Amino acid sequence: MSIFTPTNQIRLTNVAVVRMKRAGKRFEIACYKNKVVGWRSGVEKDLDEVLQTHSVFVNVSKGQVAKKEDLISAFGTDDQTEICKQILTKGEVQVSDKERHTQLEQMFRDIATIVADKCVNPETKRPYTVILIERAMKDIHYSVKTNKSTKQQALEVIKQLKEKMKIERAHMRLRFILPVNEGKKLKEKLKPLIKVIESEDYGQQLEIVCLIDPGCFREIDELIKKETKGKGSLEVLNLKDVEEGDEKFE
Amino acid sequence: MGRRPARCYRYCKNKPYIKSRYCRGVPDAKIRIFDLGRKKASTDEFPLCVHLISLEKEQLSSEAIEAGRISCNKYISKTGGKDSFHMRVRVHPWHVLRINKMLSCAGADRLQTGMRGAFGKPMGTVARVNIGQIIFSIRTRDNMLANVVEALRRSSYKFPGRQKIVVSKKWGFTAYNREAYQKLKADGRLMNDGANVKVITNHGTLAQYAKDIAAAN
RNA sequence: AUUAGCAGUUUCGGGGGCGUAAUGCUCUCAGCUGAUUCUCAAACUCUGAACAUUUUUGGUAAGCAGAACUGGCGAUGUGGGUUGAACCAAAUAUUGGGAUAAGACGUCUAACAUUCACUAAUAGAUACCACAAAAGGUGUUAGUUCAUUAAGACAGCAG
RNA sequence: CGCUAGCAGUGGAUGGUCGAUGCCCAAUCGUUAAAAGAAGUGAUAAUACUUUUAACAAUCCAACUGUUUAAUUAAAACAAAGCAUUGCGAUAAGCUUAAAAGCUUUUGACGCAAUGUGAUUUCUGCCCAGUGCUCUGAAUGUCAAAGUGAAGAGAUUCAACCUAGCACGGGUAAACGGCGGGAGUAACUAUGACUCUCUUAAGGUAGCCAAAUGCCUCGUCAUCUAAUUAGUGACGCGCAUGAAUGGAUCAAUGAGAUUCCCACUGUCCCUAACUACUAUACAGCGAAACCACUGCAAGGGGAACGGGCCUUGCAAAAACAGCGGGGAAAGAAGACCCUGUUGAGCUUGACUCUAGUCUGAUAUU
RNA sequence: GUUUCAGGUGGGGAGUUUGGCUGGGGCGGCACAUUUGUUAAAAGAUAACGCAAGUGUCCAAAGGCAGGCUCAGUGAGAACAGAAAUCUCACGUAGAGUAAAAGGGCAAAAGCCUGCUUGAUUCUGAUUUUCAGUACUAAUCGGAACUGGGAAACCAGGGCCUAUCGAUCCUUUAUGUGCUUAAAUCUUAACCCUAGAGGUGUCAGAAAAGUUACCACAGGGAUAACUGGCUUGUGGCAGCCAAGCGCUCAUAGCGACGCUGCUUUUUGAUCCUUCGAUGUCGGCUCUUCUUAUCAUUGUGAAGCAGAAUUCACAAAGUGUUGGAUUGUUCACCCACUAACAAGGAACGUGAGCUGGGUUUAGACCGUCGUGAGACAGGUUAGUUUUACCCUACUGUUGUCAAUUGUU
RNA sequence: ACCUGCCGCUACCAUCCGUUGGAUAAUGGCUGAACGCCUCUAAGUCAGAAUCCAUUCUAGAAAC
Repeated sequence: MSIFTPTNQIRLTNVAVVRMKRAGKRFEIACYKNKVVGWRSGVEKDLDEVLQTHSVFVNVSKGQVAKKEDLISAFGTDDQTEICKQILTKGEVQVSDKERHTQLEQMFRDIATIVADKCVNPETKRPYTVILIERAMKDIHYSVKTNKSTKQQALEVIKQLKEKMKIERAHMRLRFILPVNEGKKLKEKLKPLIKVIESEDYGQQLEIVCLIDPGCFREIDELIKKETKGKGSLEVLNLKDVEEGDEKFE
Repeated sequence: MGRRPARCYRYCKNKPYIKSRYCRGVPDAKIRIFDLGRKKASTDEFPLCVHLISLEKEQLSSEAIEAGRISCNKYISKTGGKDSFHMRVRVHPWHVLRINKMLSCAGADRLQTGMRGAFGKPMGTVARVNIGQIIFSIRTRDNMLANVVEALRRSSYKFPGRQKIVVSKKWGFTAYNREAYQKLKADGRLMNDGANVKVITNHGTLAQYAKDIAAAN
C-alpha cells in the first residue's frame, strides 16, 4: 500500500531538449533553454557551457540513456560529443516563453522592413519608413507566425492595411524585348488587363515593353506571356529595393 | 576555473595530471603569456630583483595568475613604465582539474550523475606551488622598489591565502649576488647575453685547450 | 611537454629604411643553427630515498566510495576524554593494602602550593571534537632594521 | 556554576597531591605445568581423589431508453438500433464431446454462425511492401512415413519417385495496419500539386485542431474579467490530428466534463442566537483496541530527531472536564521500491509440447 | 468413414525460462575470460562502473637455420631526377624496423637480404604463471626417437618477450590391428583402450521471450520514493582586491579579471536512520521562533538644497493586505497600504480539515508496442478509520493524602 | 407556518476603556590623556531606541 508510508511523487524538468529523428529513432540531449538559441547566433561560449550533460538519450524527459548500436547505426559514429553537437545544430530545440517572444518581435520588425523596401512615391524622397508600417500592423492586429515566412506574411497583411486605409509600396519596371509577330499579339491582350508602358511597335526594330510589378508580383505578369508566346529575346530583372533609376510609382 | 569557486581547489592534493597523449580534452590555459614590460633589456642596467612567493602550499589557478599580472601591468605604467619591469612570472600551470558534472540535475536526475563512471573530464588548468616556489618576479632598476612592491602587494590579494613579498640580493635572473656580479666586470669574466650572463670560466672538454679563455673574450 | 631574449645566418621567408627595390647591409618579424634562460613531463626518468595513525585512488566534498601497513572496534571491560563502539591509559578469577597511568587539583568531584609573564574580550578555557578564512586595528605585549637628535632634535606655538 | 586588576583564562617555570579491574606486595579460588601421598586420614588406608611448588447563455463527450464494477470508479465505459465485412446450400458453417454421441436445428441465406463500427446527417481519399488471411494459381526447388530400385551375407546402407503445408505467383485494407526522409518546387510563396532521389507499398485527400489528441506551452491574435497558467472564437510543418483503429456535424437526451451570466449574500466579510440529542452529573448497566518499562523539559553526544544516558532548567498528594503537540500513538510481518535462481494471471514472429484439425499410408476392401 | 503410423499446421490450450556485475533498480556500460602501462606507496600481493589502450585474429612465412649486410635521419654531390624519384659518398650506438596494443628486448642482430629448409614432428619426466600449490591457457627445463640448418661450435618444443583462448557427456577422426561383445566360432556391426577434433565469449561450461497499475508470497532499511543526518559542487547571502564607471573624481553609489567565507530557505551527491508500515504535495487554521530589517522607533552617510530616493548601525518592539488565473509552494497580473521583507519549526501544522494534485483498481485519446501492455504525457471518476491510556496544554476541585495549632 | 416580540445573550450589524519612570545600544558631545598637539576613551562623564528593566495590568508560590 501507498497512502500509509510514503504516498510517493513525480518530478518535472527545466532543461531544453534538442531532438532529432534519424533512422526512425529519437535522440535527445541535455542543454539549457537560453543557451541553445545563443549557440546558433554565433556566440561560441564553449560547447561544455551549452551542454548541461554530454550524453545522448532516447528520452531525456524520463532519463533513458541512449545505446551504442543505436548511435553508430544512426550517426555513422559512437563518439558522443560530436553527436551531441550535431543534435544541437540540426534537431528541434525547445525554448522558453521569453525566447519565443524575441523571435516574434524580430519577425514583426522584419515584416515592416520588407514593406519599407519600396514605399509610396510622390517624388523619390518621401516615406521609406519602417516605423509607421510597424505601428499600423500593431494597431490592426494579426497573428505573427514563425512557420510563415516574413515576405509572405507582409504580402498577406498589406492587403488588410490597404482597407484601413493606408496606401503602401511602389511598382518598378521589369523590362522585356518581344518578337515582331508575337509582340503585337501580346500587346493586344496585356494592354487593358495590366499596366504596360514604353510600348513602341516596329516592323524591323522589334517591340519593347515594360510590365508593371513590385518584384513580389512577377509571377502574374509573366504567366500570360508564357501562355501566349513564351520567353522574350531578353528578360530584365531588377532589385526588390529600388528599380535601378529611382522609383516614381504610387 | 571561473565556473567553480576555487575553494574546491586551493590545496595541493591528488598526484598531478598534465597535457599529453593521455589528457587530450583539456581547455587552453588562461595565461599563455609571461612577458610584462621590456624583455629587450640588458643584464647590466636593472640590478634589482623583487620576488613574490606563495606563503602556503596550494594550487594556484591560471585565471588567478592572469588577474595578478594586471596588477603589475596597469601598475607598470602609473609607476615608472616599461623600462623598469621585466617579468617571467616563474610559475606556469601544467596541472589540470576535472569536473564530474551533476549540473545535469536541476529538478531530477538520470542517475549517471551518481558516482558510477565517476571520473571527471578536463576542466580548469592550474598551477601547483610549494612555499618557496616563486610566483612573480620583477627584474628592475634600483630607483624602483616601493613602486614595484605595491604591484606585488596588489597581486597578492588576487592569490588564495598568504603571500610574501621580498627583494633578493642579486641582479635578478642570475645565480650570482650583487657582490659577485662586480667581480665579473672586474676580472674580465662578464659575458653579455642581452638578458642573461654566461660568465667566463676556465674548464676542459677537449684535448689540449686554450680557447676556453679566448672563446667569449 | 613548454617561457624568454641573445648571437650566427638571409643564392632559403616576408616587408620596410640605405643607389628604384630587395635576401647587399641594417631592422622588427619568419625558418634553421649555436650558446644561455622559464617551468623539470601519475601512464617521462641519467640518479635514487629511509573506526584511528600513516599512505593513497575516485571524487568540490561526504559520518561518501575503493585499496595498502599497523592498531583497535566487532567476541570482551575498567579508569580517562562531561557524555560517547573505535581516541588516552590500559585489558577484566575474587579480595586486601601500597604505589602509579591517562586525566585532574575554586566548586560540582577525590586532588595543592609557590613563581614569572600575557589577556580586559557580550571573552578565554585539554588531541580525536563539534568548524573558521582571506583581509583590517595609532588595542596592548614582544621584537627587528634603517633614519634623526645637544652642529638644539621631536610634537607644540611664534617668525 | 562560575570566573577577570597572578585568574579558577592563556603560555611557561619549581616542587607536591589525587587517581585503573594497570603495576608491586599479600591473601583466597580455580586453570595449567611439574612433583608428591599416612590427603592433620602419625590406630583408618586413599590415586576416578587430595596436596605441594611455580605461572595465569456557451463549449466538450456520448445519439437517446437502457446497463455495469453487491462493501471506494454509474462515466465519456458497456449496450444499442442503424452501417459495413466475413463463412456456409446440409456428410455445410460454427460449435460441444475421450468415446459414444450431441447442439445451433421445431434452424435453411428473407437465415444461421463470426466479426468490426456504433442512430440520424453528410463523407470514408492513397497504399497489398509487411503480418495475417485467401487460391480454382506457375506446376517443382524442398518434401515424412509406408510403398519402390540398387548394393550388402544380412542387420543395414544408399538411391530414385514425391502429397500436404512451406518456398514461389496472384486476390485481398469498412483485415491487422501505414499515409516518410533528403534535394529543389505555384514572385522564397502560407501550403506543397509537382520533379529528382532513397527507404518499404504509399507518403495525409476531405475535413479537424494547443481539441478528453500541442513537449515546448501560461503558443500567437481577438474576445470574455479591474485583473483569467481558466473559458470561447480565430491561426496551424500538427513534439505526436485525421477518415468504420471511423472523419466531420448535431436536435433531442444526460445523478457525465468544463466556462460565464441571472435568481442566490451565514456555500459574506464575521460570526450570532435558539431548540432538539449526545456529551456533561446522578441511578442502574457496563466495553475494547492497545500495553518491553514507562511517562516534565533545554542542550550534548549516541543505529546522527531521547522519557530513561550525561549535564543543566527543576520538583510537589488524589483528581475532573475539554483539547489534540508528543508517545520516531494504534490498526496491517508496506503489496511503493529492491531482492529470492519465489509464484500466479495474461501475451508474442521465447524454449518445449499439445487438443484438435489438413494431407499422406496400411488394414478395413 | 474408421484404424494405426507419418509430415505439416496448431499461444486455442499445457509446462517452463526470461543471466549476472551495478555508489537503488532500470536506461546505459562490461570493470563477466583475458593483455599492456599507470592506479600500485623502490621484493611480492592489492581494489573501484579508476585512467590511456589492446584480444576472439594473422603469417609456407611474418616459422627454423647459416651467411651477408645496416637501419631512421642528415649533409654534400650527380644527363634525365620534378625541393621530393634513382644513383654516389660522409656522418649516423638505433631515434628505424621487428603482423597487430603498449611496455620491454634488440645492431657482425631479434632489423633487412640471400640460400637451404618444414623443430609449426613424436614419446616422455620435471617445473613455472594465476593458484583453490587444483583445472585450463601460455611458457620454461631437460631426457629419448625423427629430422632440419650450419664447417663446426651450436641452435631449432613456432612467431623477440609479455595476449591471441575451452570440462564430463555425446559424436567423429587418428592408432595397435590392440580388447571385448560372458556356451564355442566366423564374417560384420557395436563398445572399449590411447591421442586429437566438434564448444559452450555468463569464457572451471543451464536447452530459454515479454508484461502485470487485475496481481500475489518470503525477506530486505545490504537497496530507491518524504524527513532528519554528514556534504555543499549547484542555489542563496557576505566579505576581501581594486582595472573601470560614476562629467571630473577607485571606494556617495557601484564594482572587473581575481581571491576567502558563511548559510542550509535551491538541487544534486550520499544511503547512516526507518520496508516488526514516521500517512506523501498543496491550501485553510494557529502559535512559536530567526534575522540576512520591507515598513515603523532612534541614528549616521549620500552625487541629502527642498522633495522623494539610495547606502549603513542599533534593533525582531509592532505591523507584514484584498483579489483574478494556477492542484501548487513557485509564477504572473489588478487593487489597497506606512509596507505589503526572506526564512525556520519532521520541506511547522491529515486520531486539526479538505483531497484540488500525487496514490491502485474502471475508462478516452495521443505516441510506443506483432501483442499482453507502457508513458517524470494529457483527460475523467475514484470509501481519508481510532483518544474512553499516559503525558503536554486549557480551565476546574482538591491538597503540604499535614509543614507537626484550630478557624 | 407567518408577523411582532421583552428579559437574556450578542455585532465594527453598536457603545466605552487602553499609563509613566529609570537603565542603556547605536549613535552625537563634553572635560581629557596615553601620543607636550590631538582625539567621544583610555580613567571619567553627559545626551540618547518602537530597545531593556520597573510603574501599570494578570495570575498568586511545599512563600509571609
